Amino acid sequence: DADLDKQVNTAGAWPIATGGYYSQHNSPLAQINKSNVKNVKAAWSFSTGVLNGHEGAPLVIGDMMYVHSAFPNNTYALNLNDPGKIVWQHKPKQDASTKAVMCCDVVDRGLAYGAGQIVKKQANGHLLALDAKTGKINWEVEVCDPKVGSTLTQAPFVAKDTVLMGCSGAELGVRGAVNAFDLKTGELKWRAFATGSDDSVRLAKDFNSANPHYGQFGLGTKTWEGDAWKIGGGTNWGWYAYDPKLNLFYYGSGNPAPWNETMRPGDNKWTMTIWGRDLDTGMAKWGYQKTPHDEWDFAGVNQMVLTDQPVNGKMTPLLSHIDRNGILYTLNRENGNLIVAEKVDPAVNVFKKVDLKTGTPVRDPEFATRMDHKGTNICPSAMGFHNQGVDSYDPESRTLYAGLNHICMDWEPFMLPYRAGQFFVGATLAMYPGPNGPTKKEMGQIRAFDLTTGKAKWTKWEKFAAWGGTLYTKGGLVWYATLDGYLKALDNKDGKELWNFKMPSGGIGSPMTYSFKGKQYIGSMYGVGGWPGVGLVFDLTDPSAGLGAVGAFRELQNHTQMGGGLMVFSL
Amino acid sequence: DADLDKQVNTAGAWPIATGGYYSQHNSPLAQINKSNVKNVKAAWSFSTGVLNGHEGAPLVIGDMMYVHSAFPNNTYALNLNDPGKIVWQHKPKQDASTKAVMCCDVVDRGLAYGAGQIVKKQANGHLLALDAKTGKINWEVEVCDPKVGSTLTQAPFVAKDTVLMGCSGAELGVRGAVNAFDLKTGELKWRAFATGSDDSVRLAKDFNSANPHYGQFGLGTKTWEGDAWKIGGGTNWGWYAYDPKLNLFYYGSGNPAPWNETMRPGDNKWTMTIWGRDLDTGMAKWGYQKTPHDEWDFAGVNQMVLTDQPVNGKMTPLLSHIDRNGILYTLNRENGNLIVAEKVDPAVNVFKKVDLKTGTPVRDPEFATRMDHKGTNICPSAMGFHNQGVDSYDPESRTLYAGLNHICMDWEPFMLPYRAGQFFVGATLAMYPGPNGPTKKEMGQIRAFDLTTGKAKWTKWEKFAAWGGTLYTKGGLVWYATLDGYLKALDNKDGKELWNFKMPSGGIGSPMTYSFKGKQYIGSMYGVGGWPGVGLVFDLTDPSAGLGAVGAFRELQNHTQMGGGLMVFSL
Amino acid sequence: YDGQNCKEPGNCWENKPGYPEKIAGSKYDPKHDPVELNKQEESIKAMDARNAKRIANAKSSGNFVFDVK
Amino acid sequence: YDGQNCKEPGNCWENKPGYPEKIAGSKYDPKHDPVELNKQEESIKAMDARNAKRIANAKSSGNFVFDVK
Ligand SMILES: O=C(O)c1cc(C(=O)O)c2c(n1)C(=O)C(=O)c1cc(C(=O)O)[nH]c1-2
Ligand SMILES: O=C(O)c1cc(C(=O)O)c2c(n1)C(=O)C(=O)c1cc(C(=O)O)[nH]c1-2
Ligand SMILES: [Ca+2]
Ligand SMILES: [Ca+2]
Repeated sequence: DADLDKQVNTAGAWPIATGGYYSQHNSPLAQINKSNVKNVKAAWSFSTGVLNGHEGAPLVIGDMMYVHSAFPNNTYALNLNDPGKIVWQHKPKQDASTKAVMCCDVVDRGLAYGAGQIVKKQANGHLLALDAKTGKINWEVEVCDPKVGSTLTQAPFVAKDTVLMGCSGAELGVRGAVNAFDLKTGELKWRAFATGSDDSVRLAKDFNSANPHYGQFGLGTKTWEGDAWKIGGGTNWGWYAYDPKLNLFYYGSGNPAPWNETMRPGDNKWTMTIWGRDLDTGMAKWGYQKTPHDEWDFAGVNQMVLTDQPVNGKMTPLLSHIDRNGILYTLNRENGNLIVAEKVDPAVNVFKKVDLKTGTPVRDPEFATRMDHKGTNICPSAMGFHNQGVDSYDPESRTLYAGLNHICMDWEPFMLPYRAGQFFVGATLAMYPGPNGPTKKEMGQIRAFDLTTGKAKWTKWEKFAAWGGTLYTKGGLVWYATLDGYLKALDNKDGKELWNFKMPSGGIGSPMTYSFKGKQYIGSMYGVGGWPGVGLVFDLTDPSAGLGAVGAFRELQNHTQMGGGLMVFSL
Repeated sequence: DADLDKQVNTAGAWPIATGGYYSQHNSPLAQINKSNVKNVKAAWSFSTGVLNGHEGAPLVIGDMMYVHSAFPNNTYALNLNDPGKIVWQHKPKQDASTKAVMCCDVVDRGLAYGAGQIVKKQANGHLLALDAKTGKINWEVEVCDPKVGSTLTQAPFVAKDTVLMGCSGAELGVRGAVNAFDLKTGELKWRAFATGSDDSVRLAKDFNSANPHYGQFGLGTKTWEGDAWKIGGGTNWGWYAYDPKLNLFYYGSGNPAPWNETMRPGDNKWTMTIWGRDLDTGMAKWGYQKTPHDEWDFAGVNQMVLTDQPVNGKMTPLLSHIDRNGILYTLNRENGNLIVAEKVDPAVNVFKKVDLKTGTPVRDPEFATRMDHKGTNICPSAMGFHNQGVDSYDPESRTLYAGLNHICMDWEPFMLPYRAGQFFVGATLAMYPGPNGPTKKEMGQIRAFDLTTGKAKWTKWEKFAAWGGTLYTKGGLVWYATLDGYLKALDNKDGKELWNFKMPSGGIGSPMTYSFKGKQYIGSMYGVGGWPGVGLVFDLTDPSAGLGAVGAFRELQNHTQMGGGLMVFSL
Repeated sequence: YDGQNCKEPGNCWENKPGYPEKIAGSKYDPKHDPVELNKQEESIKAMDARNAKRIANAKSSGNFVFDVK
Repeated sequence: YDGQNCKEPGNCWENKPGYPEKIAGSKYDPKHDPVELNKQEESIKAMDARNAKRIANAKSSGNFVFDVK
């Protein structure tokens, strides 16, 4: 709304989790730069009093900072003039059973802001709007039902007078949908499903008119056998982007359920699709399915980054996205035209390539999955070569600094029944480091990309996956947190490490920045968890436990322990 | 043993929780001083992955640091050359029921070191010796039995080839005793009880020969009615001191059980006693009971500080101690002679004064407790004007910097039966700030004292109780952590605040210091809890809950949340 | 199955060698229970009903209360 | 009761005015169960026995084991 726009245009504020409507996750603040970053020091810290994974990052509105924790989803408001005083706090009362239906740690990616309110959700499916100054609850509504395996983890997204919220739960057969609510009253505007009839999916009359070969009408049911689409997955729990001039918002729908591909023949549309939908009506103008008939859990919910750059000398409104499947996609955000579809790392073998003319991946049968067969050395793994991290873009050098994962896997599916409220996966996995690391043990990479060609400019290897993402600040710095516990700053020119600090625990969120009283501050949550930390957080030892992540991250416990909090830095 | 002595004489090491055998908790390191303290910054941090109160402080042996957490009592070893790697760790498997019999949060005051081993205990009563380099368990024995309400919280104490350990549990009628074990095998050498026959209490033939009026033989049963002494408390869960020349170790025995004074007529010896025992045999040379027939839960387990200062003109071997009852005691540590017994604050009203001639407190009937009567405005409260904090001494100016509490109470007892394994308190309380704070709201004080006269030099008031204690470094600085989350440094001359840092959570341990590669570091645990934090830790709202502490500390949750970790600072 | 053989635009799925074109009646038949499949729809309807009552009440009470029914 | 009236050195307790010199048989009689009172002693006895066994084994076998009987 107008209030949010006011904040967005205020220097030093941080009202949106992704950095702005375009989700470039950057900042023009240049007080801290390459020549003085070595002098950055800790300013203050704050514990949430909760353990488990602490994803996302705080919001800063005016002289107020809003911090969020993992389940039970507590909210703390602090006035920056005195970080030692909690102005107000909201501590939800939720049934502990809610944790049992969450696939990947009890995480929360953050808060949103709009119309003078903090918009927050709870894992148990409630969505609330609280007065930003007092914490008083203006409205509270139900969005998901844990009884059927649906929970809330993603950050809400506010555009104009609408709040976008999507439930999680594809691992439990939850049919995905983006829900739109009125910012002021909480009233349901509309709901757009990922599978089913065209009416339920909400397709515009001119849906994909520019690219008919992507598929148009009736595919939400036709690309499935029988009523399998009813428990077909496609949940969107990642990030959104919005273009005010076109009034289109963008996001990706998740993986189809179950993981056992043999139990769901068909392209399974419209799971793993990049969407361009009208904010007012929710009607899709265009949609591109990245991974037809998923066989690897490449949940297509990753960040959408909007940029305007010249493509072969021609200025074009773009949308870029690095999917779990290891492909970097760049499309015209106006009509969905496919421009770039390149592997982020040569290890990707599930596809030979993505054919730009047919618009579909050329599958390599040797790395497919199927019943009564164990696939091996499949790259990327289900964790993907990119997960929930929020990356940054430097508009001057026109570079995207991506936090990547370099993990591959072995996979064998198995038959299982669907029972509402219970897990519906159907696959046994083993995950391990990819083949390209210097010592073949490295699982993380910070890699700079040109979004118009898909070519990399430089690479920095990390022992563990770069799960949280990166932040770019005009001073020429790429900031990011590591699973092993460090907040680091790199020279954006070559990836050279210029500064670092050992936080209490690994970080799985992306750093943020703000200004207060003329000083630039960098903030980062800490508290390892999420999928990579499941073994550590739940004391698991079986290598195949945690959907196969336990074995791959067994060494993490020798570098960090759980935690939960925020650390702020400045000159 | 000889190994421990080597570490004690190694500049920059920190092998003993209290700073040394004399427990002066100070340091000759002067790199950081009044002129540059403003430049101190955070060096690194480490989360324990556990919540609840984090008391004590880490140990530094050579280039290794050993960190401990609250229940389940985890141990982490780190090499200072790379704080990001955990060399070895010990994570006990304990029954969660253990927490149910712990009175005042599931805290752990620290580890000990001796003969190349880390000596650690577990809340469930186990005492272990682990190889300092590998973490391999050399021996593990049972010391306390939670089934009868006995648990372990205090830090072990090593002197020569003996490990001293005392169980906690007076609030459950546990009969106190100091247990001595062989450092190399863990074999029980002897144990000295706080109540019972002279043989069980282990008294030397010349016990109190210098001060017969303190009482001598047969009082461990005579000052009780019947077998009430069998569940008479007297547990020692505080700190120890040791004089190598005299070969005597000192400590204080706790409060008698139950809290209901009417249920236990008699002086209740030897609870509330300052002891001077031979380390080899455990036989007591002298013993002074500070609070005969306790009526306020003034558990006399506080820190014993040994110093050598001139009294009236002649150098004298002293022992100083600030008890829960609000009296500062200084005695000749060789024979037990009473030299000083002054109130630490004029608000103390339970006693008119302590008569140095009779050696006993002159009780004021107006502030006593008793059945069928509600005592009001009693100072100090059961939390005392001094609790488990470890204070520091500056040998230059001959000043003790004490962390005090300024809390008083209302108290009324009630009848209740004794059942092994269940709480045995029998009193309802209400606590609130003392009457002398600048705004009558302050509950903490950092007060400087001359131990030969008992007079104060300066006072700095704190909103909350100064629970953890203080550290004094030769640079002229008094360091301490607050319950609201700050680590602070004061000018030792006038108490002026020179520096502070906002840690993630309040601190309830005392700071420590060490040197590594020529640099001096300051270390402090963080993670609020202990008795003051019970309301916050267990989400209590009833003001009388938490043995009456919930009401007094109701505002703490507006300044801090739980946490668990270590923060290290340096130039 | 290379993903390049489409019988219709946007529909390029093919059964892998040795697997059935239709799983109904095959050894891979999921045999989904229609009763279980409709659970989500039933949940969303009840949920929407509850929210509608909350909104209406607030719009006609000036005060928003969640526990209302 | 000001604590200054001692019947014997180190024994200065006095019943408060209105309270009994001895509580046995009075309204303040705790009536402690003898068996309940000895539970701690019985606990330590068993505990010491288990430790002795552990120490003995390690001394003869050269290897320390906690679980043993
Ligand atoms: O299908 C779903 O709805 C769903 C939900 C979530 C989530 O909300 O945490 C994750 C996933 N899938 C998933 O595929 C995955 O890789 C993942 C990682 C994490 C995380 O926060 O570390 N969450 C999720
Ligand atoms: O009688 C006992 O054995 C016993 C044990 C403990 C303990 O070990 O924590 C405390 C107390 N009493 C007690 O009196 C008290 O004031 C106290 C405070 C704390 C703390 O760590 O904050 N523990 C204890
Ligand atoms: Ca998924
Ligand atoms: Ca006590």
